[PDB]
Amino acid sequence: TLRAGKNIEGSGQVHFGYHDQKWGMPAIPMFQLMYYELPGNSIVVNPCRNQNYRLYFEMRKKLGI
Amino acid sequence: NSALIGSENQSDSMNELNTNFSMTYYILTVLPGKFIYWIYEILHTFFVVC
Amino acid sequence: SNIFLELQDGDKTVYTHTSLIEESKQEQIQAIYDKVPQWTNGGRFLGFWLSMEAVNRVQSVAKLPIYYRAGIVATSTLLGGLVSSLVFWKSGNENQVAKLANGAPVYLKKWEVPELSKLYFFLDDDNNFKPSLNHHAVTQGRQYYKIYQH
Amino acid sequence: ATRWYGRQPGHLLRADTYWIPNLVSQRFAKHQPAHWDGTQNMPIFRLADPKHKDSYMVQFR
Amino acid sequence: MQNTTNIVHVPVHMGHTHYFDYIDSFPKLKEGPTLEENHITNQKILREQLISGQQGLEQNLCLRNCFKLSQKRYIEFCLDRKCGGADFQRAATILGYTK
Amino acid sequence: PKIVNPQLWPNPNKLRFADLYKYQGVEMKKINDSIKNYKAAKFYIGGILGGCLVFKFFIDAAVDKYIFGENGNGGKFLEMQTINSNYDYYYNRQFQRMRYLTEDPAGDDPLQKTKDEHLVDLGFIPKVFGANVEVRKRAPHDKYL
Amino acid sequence: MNPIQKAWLKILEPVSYVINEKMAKRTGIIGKLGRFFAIGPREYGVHPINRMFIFMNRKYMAFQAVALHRYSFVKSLTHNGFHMLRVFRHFAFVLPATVLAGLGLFVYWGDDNKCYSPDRFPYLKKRAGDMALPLNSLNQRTSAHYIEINAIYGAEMMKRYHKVWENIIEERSKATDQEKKTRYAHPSYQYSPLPVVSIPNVLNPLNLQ
Ligand SMILES: CCCCCCCCCCCCCCCCCC(=O)OC[C@H](COP(=O)([O-])OCC(O)COP(=O)([O-])OC[C@@H](COC(=O)CCCCCCCCCCCCCCCCC)OC(=O)CCCCCCCCCCCCCCCCC)OC(=O)CCCCCCCCCCCCCCCCC
Ligand SMILES: CCCCCCCCCCCCCCCCCC(=O)OC[C@H](COP(=O)([O-])OCC(O)COP(=O)([O-])OC[C@@H](COC(=O)CCCCCCCCCCCCCCCCC)OC(=O)CCCCCCCCCCCCCCCCC)OC(=O)CCCCCCCCCCCCCCCCC
Ligand SMILES: CCCCCCCCCCCCCCCCCC(=O)OC[C@H](COP(=O)([O-])OCC(O)COP(=O)([O-])OC[C@@H](COC(=O)CCCCCCCCCCCCCCCCC)OC(=O)CCCCCCCCCCCCCCCCC)OC(=O)CCCCCCCCCCCCCCCCC
Ligand SMILES: CCCCCCCCCCCCCCCCCC(=O)OC[C@H](COP(=O)([O-])OCC[N+](C)(C)C)OC(=O)CCCCCCCCCCCCCCCCC
Ligand SMILES: COC1=C(OC)C(=O)C(C/C=C(\C)CC/C=C(\C)CC/C=C(\C)CC/C=C(\C)CC/C=C(\C)CC/C=C(\C)CC/C=C(/C)CCC=C(C)C)=C(C)C1=O
Repeated sequence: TLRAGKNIEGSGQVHFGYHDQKWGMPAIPMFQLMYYELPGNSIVVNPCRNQNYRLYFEMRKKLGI
Repeated sequence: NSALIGSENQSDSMNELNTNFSMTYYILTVLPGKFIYWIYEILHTFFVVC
Repeated sequence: SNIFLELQDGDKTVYTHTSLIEESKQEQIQAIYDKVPQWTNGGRFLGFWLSMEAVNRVQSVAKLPIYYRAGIVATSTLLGGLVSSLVFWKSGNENQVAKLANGAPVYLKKWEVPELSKLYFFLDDDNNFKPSLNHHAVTQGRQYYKIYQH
Repeated sequence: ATRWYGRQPGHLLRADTYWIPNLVSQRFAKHQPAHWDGTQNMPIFRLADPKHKDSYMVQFR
Repeated sequence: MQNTTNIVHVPVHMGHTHYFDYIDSFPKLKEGPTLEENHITNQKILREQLISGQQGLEQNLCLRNCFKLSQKRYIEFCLDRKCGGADFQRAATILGYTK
Repeated sequence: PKIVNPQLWPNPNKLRFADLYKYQGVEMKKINDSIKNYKAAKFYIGGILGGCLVFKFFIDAAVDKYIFGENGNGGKFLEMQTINSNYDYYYNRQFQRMRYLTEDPAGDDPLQKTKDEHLVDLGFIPKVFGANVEVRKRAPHDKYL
Repeated sequence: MNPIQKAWLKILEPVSYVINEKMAKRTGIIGKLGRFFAIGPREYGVHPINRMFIFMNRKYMAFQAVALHRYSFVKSLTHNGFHMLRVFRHFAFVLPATVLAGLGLFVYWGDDNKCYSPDRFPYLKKRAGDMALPLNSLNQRTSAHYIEINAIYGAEMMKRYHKVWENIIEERSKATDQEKKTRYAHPSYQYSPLPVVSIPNVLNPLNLQ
């Protein structure tokens, strides 16, 4: 956020002013069943990317490969 | 913050007028009742889960 | 419906794909290819039943090693399925699919046959975002061989 | 411009064994073919946004 | 000003559920055809386009590639040099850019 | 190999103090027992690697079948499936259009923009325009979301 | 002791002679230095890591034998061998399967070893210098085709511009000062000759082709 152009006074996420806070997940089963941390490995490239390989199969046949 | 020692959370009801409409003698009347119900919730839980 | 067809244009042997045929007829073709195993499995039963009835009731083959008796039933089993497949296709089906392919494009070589579900296309903004094969990386065209007639 | 580009939601997989309701429900789900419509943004999974109806259990912090 | 502040231009409905905050529905959301229906719908367009829309195609692509240039003087040069002496307004009507 | 002894102190007699000289041997004796197992496993490990070398040629052909397919037009590699219902799909699309139409307030700093007080002194008097109150923001086609 | 330590000794045979025979028995700091770096067998030379593996290998292997040594679920179905009523027979092959899967514990450790990582979000944060990125970064991308195709296109066209650039410079050298100042000039310009001066016509200041 600093590199993106937003200077930061203070530190942390315990916002003293008029902002919503997000405390850490309470380490008790009640909240551990409702919530779970975001796994970054589940954010993926859309498989529509693989449909661009259709161009390769067509060019190969056009060139007689 | 009324239970904290040297609180710095001045924006969390520390500098505001905070009254209520509950019974007075809070620590003698209201606060024990909250602990009484607490003991019921946990005794009812132990007896059930056990 | 992903089926490659081999059609006879007189002396030529041409090829096409069901995806190049209207969906109304793809169903009629798929329904035909779905009745083949029931004619194949049905014939294997007869070849297995008739063979078992002969190697046992006929006291000329029953007096033979079990290996010879088992080979006849095994040979008659799959052989009974192949015969059923021929009668199914040759009767009126091999000629029906050709009629269902009337109007479809054909090619001289199987390698030249495209699968419509595998072609690259884009949504043409200049045509109400309709899907188009003439994408901005296209150069010449498709240039199939001919339209099948039957 | 940077904040705007960042709200365009990313793609988050539906597969989830961490939430016990999906751990059970997804055992009975049927994976059907997602036919390509000519785009590179088909949301065939859930979206990486806290307000998405299938991602609200995830903690974005 | 609140950091988690957003201005939305289309209606949204939020879920009134405990411990969760999300958008559960969009007012007046119509479900279009399924992916399998649009697929079949597109296959019909690509099929006719494959059989009946490939003759005289090389010329139209040259016109389309010429009109993607930055300046008009280069478009005219592209048409006269690559498209066999085509006219600007006559080609724009073929491509559908004329009113 | 022989080890150089500074001879600063006399070593204890092996006969009188034998336990002091034992640890070194039992340590090598352990390693030798391990080597007997390494050698005995030459055929088991080799048979696996030989199977990997043979399995390698079948995997090559399956990759081409998976990517190119039957007639070089594409195989199951181009297939993609989903568990989302039709409502879930059109909900996500409208969720994309909503985020395309989700802006933040106040925009950027006007002080980082060209001033009207400066254009005057530069030779151009700007013309003041009114607000366009008749335009409605809408989302583009799905392909651009 | 092990073979690797014996290899050091053969290599350090002359070094052992200098430090032990000569230095170690001198007096002063030269002796303190030799007696400190004396060469021989290692005091406290045991390797705890190697010893740790041996312990966990033996402890985990005894667990494998218990989990893998089970009565068959198949043989208990006929009620004729050793098992008439086994109401939990369907749990017999759970631990064996669990132990066999343990062979992939390290082969599949972490996220990158369970998928093609370049298609996952964490890979991007690593290529940006372990820097946090917006979650939609995998989508806001320019075509890799354009970047590589345009790099070839630009260079292939520069080769054709170099040739045209030569014919223009050549044709302009045979042009009069009047033409090279009136051609491509603004209509409102009135040409006025300049004094003739000697200015060489060098194509490439550096002696290049
Ligand atoms: C010739 C005659 C001369 C004399 C004549 C005149 C004599 C005097 C006449 C009296 C005149 C009126 C007095 C007015 C002045 C009051 C000044 C004052 O400080 O009062 C403050 C006090 C608090 O009021 P406040 O601060 O103004 O707040 C206003 C609202 O309350 C706020 O509203 P709220 O709802 O928010 O408040 C919540 C409410 C909560 O609701 C309640 O009221 C709680 C009630 C639960 C308990 C009720 C049972 C009490 C009695 C049980 C004993 C039974 C024994 C017999 C059982 C027989 C069974 C059939 O109130 C409280 O929380 C109060 C908490 C503070 C009190 C608790 C702690 C007290 C300590 C007790 C220890 C006693 C040990 C002995 C020590 C003696 C010396 C100090 O006022 C009173 O409580 C009045 C008390 C009246 C007495 C009631 C009967 C008591 C009987 C006790 C019998 C045992 C002793 C036997 C003695 C026998 C003698 C013959
Ligand atoms: C890479 C290559 C891969 C190749 C794979 C494909 C090829 C594999 C080949 C597999 C076959 C190899 C074995 C065949 C050679 C056997 C030669 C032989 O010597 O046998 C006679 C031999 C006679 O011994 P013997 O004492 O020395 O004979 C002296 C005298 O002849 C004794 O004098 P006798 O007068 O007492 O005669 C006794 C004789 C009597 O023999 C007979 O009379 C023959 C009667 C057979 C009738 C079977 C048809 C039953 C239905 C008739 C219904 C009609 C009424 C109702 C009609 C309603 C219509 C809706 O005993 C029998 O053999 C009767 C056994 C009955 C077997 C019934 C099995 C029924 C299965 C039904 C499903 C068939 C599915 C076919 C699959 C096709 C599609 C995939 O007995 C045997 O060796 C038994 C062999 C084991 C039986 C094999 C049959 C299958 C058993 C397992 C069940 C599998 C069924 C399929 C289920 C699949 C559905 C999911
Ligand atoms: C060119 C090649 C040349 C080929 C020819 C060469 C021939 C050489 C032969 C070499 C010998 C091969 C070894 C096997 C034959 C040995 C002969 C023998 O007598 O065995 C006795 C032998 C003696 O027992 P043992 O020595 O004391 O101990 C044996 C084991 O250590 C431990 O024994 P265990 O009995 O304790 O283990 C039991 C385990 C054995 O492991 C398995 O087999 C796994 C089974 C999992 C599948 C179970 C399917 C259940 C029914 C499904 C029905 C639908 C089917 C549709 C399938 C569609 C597929 C997409 O199965 C279980 O886990 C039982 C419980 C499973 C859960 C049950 C849940 C049922 C309810 C589910 C309800 C949900 C659906 C409701 C919907 C209702 C709607 C109507 O027992 C064996 O059977 C050994 C088999 C162990 C595996 C060996 C594999 C070696 C590697 C070979 C390659 C892999 C091939 C296998 C592929 C199988 C398909 C995936
Ligand atoms: C294409 C799908 C359909 C295929 C055909 C029908 C398949 C039927 C279901 C197959 C299930 C296979 C997977 C489960 C394995 C069985 C598990 C089990 O518990 O079995 C243990 C049983 C043990 O039986 P048991 O009786 O010995 O001991 C069990 C005793 N109790 C019950 C008390 C514990 O062994 C079997 O596998 C028997 C299953 C027989 C099913 C075969 C059907 C065909 C019959 C033979 C052909 C007869 C043709 C006519 C012959 C005429 C004369 C020659
Ligand atoms: C099969 O049955 C099973 C067992 O046996 C019963 C088990 O014990 C177990 C349990 C597993 C264990 C007890 C093992 C535990 C090990 C774990 C957790 C990982 C251990 C990791 C280490 C000790 C760190 C190793 C670090 C390195 C090797 C890097 C430093 C070394 C470098 C860079 C040298 C370069 C190495 C190579 C080029 C590899 C070539 C191999 C060689 C031997 C060359 C050696 C060369 C020289 C010069 C010594 C299982 C799961 C099992 O299934």
